[PDB]
Amino acid sequence: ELEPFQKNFYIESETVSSMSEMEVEELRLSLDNIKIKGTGCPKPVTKWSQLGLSTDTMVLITKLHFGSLTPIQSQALPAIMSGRDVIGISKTGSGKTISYLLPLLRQVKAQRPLSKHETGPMGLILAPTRELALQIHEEVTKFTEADTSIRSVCCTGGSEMKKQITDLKRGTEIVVATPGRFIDILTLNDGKLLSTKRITFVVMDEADRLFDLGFEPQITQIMKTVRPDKQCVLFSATFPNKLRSFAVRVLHSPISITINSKGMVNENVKQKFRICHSEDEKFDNLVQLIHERSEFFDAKAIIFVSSQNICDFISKKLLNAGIVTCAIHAGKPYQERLMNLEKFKREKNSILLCTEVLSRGLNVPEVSLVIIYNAVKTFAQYVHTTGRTARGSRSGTAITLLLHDELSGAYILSKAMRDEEIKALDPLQAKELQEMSAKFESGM
Amino acid sequence: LSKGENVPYTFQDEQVRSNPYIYKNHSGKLVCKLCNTMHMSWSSVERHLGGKKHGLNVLRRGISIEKXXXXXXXXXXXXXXXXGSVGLAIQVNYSSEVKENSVDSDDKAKVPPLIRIVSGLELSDTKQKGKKFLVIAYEPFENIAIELPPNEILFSENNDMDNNNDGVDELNKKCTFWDAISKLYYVQ
Amino acid sequence: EGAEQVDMPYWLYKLHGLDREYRCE
RNA sequence: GUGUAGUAUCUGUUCUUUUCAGUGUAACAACUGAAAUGACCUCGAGGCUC
RNA sequence: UUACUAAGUCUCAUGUACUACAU
Repeated sequence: ELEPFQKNFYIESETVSSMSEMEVEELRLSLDNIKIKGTGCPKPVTKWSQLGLSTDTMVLITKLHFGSLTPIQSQALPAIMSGRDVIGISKTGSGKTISYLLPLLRQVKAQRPLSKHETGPMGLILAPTRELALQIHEEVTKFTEADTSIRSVCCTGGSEMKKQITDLKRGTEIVVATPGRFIDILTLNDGKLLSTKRITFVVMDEADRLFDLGFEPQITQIMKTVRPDKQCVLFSATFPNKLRSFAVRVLHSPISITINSKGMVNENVKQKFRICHSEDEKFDNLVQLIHERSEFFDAKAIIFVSSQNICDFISKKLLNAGIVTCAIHAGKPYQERLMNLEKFKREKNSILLCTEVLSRGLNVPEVSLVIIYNAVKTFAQYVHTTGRTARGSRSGTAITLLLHDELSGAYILSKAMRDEEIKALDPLQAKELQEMSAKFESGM
Repeated sequence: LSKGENVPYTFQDEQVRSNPYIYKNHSGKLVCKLCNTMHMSWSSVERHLGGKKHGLNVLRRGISIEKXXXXXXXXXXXXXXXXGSVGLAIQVNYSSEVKENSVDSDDKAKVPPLIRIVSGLELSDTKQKGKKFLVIAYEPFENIAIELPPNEILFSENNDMDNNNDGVDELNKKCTFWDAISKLYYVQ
Repeated sequence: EGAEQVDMPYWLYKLHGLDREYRCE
């Protein structure tokens, strides 16, 4: 008859809870393309203060972690603090450790102390190597140092067992261990020196490595002696089939968090840009682009603009210059939208001229060329506009006509383009891009 | 796995080797001359090299590779008393720029007089003994002594607050003063 | 005040017989 | 030039509950049982310690 | 001038032989 306990310690800050869904999508794209799976994921935070940690802890952390929250921290901290099981896929050095330590500290702190007959622990962190266990435990101590109500003992192989037994004699709220040693300690002396009965929180870090180094049997047996309503988080740089299979076995309604696994834009889309200095030059490029394309002759294009007034203007402009377009926007009667869409889907080598906001929902097949005439200002809009050309192997090209003053636009391009896409273009255009993006970035 | 290196046989009578250790004996097997261990494949050889065994033998092989004018001044003894017991105080006077005018070459000139407690167990004559002397010495002038029958007087207990400039000893810093401007040495 | 800065044979030693400290009298 | 079951032998790797008592052993090893918690002193060692 | 002795157990891999059994 299990003892009930609290796992959700998260109070969403007002500023975060005010965020809309579109805002949250955008924040995830900007944070190195965070991808989530699972139901009910809390919104990412962007500041240590949105987590409701005491001043002590705040001072301590800062001290402990210098600079901005990492993408993994932004998303994993509120999900774990909320008591959810979590799969966190991110590289070593992404700061993942505090992502689980803070919530673990909080959870263990809240539980009643160990009785005079209870060994502990309440929290268990498993690592595949002695070197990682020691590193994790060093972190832990930087927190248990201030607070004498909480101990951690590090239990690994390649190290005296008797030494660690002397520790565990005194009871311990937290254990950091390699799987073999832990199992060895559990079974030792009728399992009377270490109990699993009070473990409510298990973390497995570098989880892919645990299978690599043969620990499936040990970690599987450990999870079998742990209450199944425990909170469990699995952190790993990769997600091999073995881990995927293990998570299904040990987790409930997990939230998976993957940082920039793949590109925000399909890698088969060829992203390009041209930096211009007047609307006129932008228009000169747009025309050169439309003619040039013909020498490579389905093959259709879509010019995206930012407003209905711009769409009308550019439509007339392009007309006066011998180029006929199928123009579309929400200020036009639906009947003529349909006429233009059908004309576009009908006529060979047609050109659609469309507002960026209608891009996600356009009912047309993928195209060979997207010309973004007004650099978009969000990551979400960039994905929807460029995605109009995405088509696995048959993906075409998306090109942005950017103006010298469009700093945020350059920030988006610098974040969504592949490095090798920026290399193949003129090194001065490239250099301006990076300068534009850096200026925007320090602008905040 | 051999990386294209040629390991000559042991009997070929030794081109520099990467490791001048792993050889091939009269037979085809590979051996570590130090470790005297046989290895079937080059992979086993690399396990041997990456193993602690071979390393220990390497360290053992490295260990094998390494293998006075004498002028009596004037003292002024006087029975003192403070609180809570009784102590002695001596006032020793020195020359009045009479002879020290010929020697001023900063040769320990900055060094003040020094005192030490000597047991009479050792004397130039060695006749009688059994008491202590509070000897006081200065470079040019002659040494001076004062008999101390009482086993202990004025032997205080942490007078100052434990500051560590030993000078010569606890005795000197603890209870001496050197009026160098007037040439008067006080001791108590 | 004044602290200014500027600018292995585990089973082998048991087997050897050191499970029980021996003594020469 | 194959497959089923199974065996032996290298080498790599590593040191399993600090102690006590019994079995066991040539002595080990190994096996069998239990378990301190707290305080202090000098350079992991030490206590007619409580 | 260095007065002559080291591997063992476990674990998880590699090296190499082998024994019944079937095409």
